[PDB]
Amino acid sequence: DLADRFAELERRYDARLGVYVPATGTTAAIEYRADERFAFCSTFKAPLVAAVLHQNPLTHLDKLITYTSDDIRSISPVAQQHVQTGMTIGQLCDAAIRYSDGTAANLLLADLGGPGGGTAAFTGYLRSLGDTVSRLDAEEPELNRDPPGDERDTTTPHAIALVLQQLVLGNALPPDKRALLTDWMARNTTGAKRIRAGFPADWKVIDKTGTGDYGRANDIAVVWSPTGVPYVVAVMSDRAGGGYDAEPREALLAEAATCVAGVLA
Repeated sequence: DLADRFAELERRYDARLGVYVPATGTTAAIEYRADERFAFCSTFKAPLVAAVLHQNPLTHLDKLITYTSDDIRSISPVAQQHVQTGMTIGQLCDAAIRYSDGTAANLLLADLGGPGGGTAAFTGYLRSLGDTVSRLDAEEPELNRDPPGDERDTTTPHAIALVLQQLVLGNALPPDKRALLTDWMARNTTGAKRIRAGFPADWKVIDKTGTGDYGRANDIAVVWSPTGVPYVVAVMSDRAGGGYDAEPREALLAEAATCVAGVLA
């Protein structure tokens, strides 16, 4: 049944909708286009932060990184203010998660080192989580621009939801590191109109958004019921039929999230 509203929302918003909520003890998995590939856009910045956390001792967070304005290639509300001073890895994490800072993303990518300016290491990290589907191939901002059907820089709701589950609810990171990822996601400033808007306020929501061309709008979230039961909620969308300049529709993700909440209540 619930698939009918998801298709109803797809037709209402002229969009392709991807939802995955992992099965829990109490609840069955929610799937809609869950194994179709959607572009990460900025949603990769969350598993990216955990990658840097994973390979690196907590002291690594204090290492200062310096860069030029040639490095600033994308929406970078934080990086553009520290070009003279540079930023520590830790601030790059904060910026990359809480403000979706694209330049911080690219620097953290560089921090993983290796081919494709870090994308291969990053995908390599996803593999260590059991995700054999997702792949990152480009940096910011090209990774937002791959044409529909192109498999590069794509994930699936299924794949990214389970990744996120391991990182926030599972043991992918030791607790001390896990608390920084969670807290940055909890203080995210970019998600207010997506998953967060579709859930009642007494549900706690941590999320990482993604936006791109072809009407790409994503939000991956961990939510807590009023009684504290956690769920992972992966919502992804694009509007390929509208062309590279198709406008993303945030309300689509909010409406979809409200559908999810109704099933979980």
